Amino acid sequence: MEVAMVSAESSGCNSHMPYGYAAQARARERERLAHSR
Repeated sequence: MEVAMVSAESSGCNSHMPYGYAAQARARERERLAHSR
């Protein structure tokens, strides 16, 4: 089971980052822990 961590810092212009960028940091960071290749 994972810890209950809720967060939503975005209600105007906080997620101004281009779509896909918020999914490249964790996608590349997950390789350091799930390094299977």
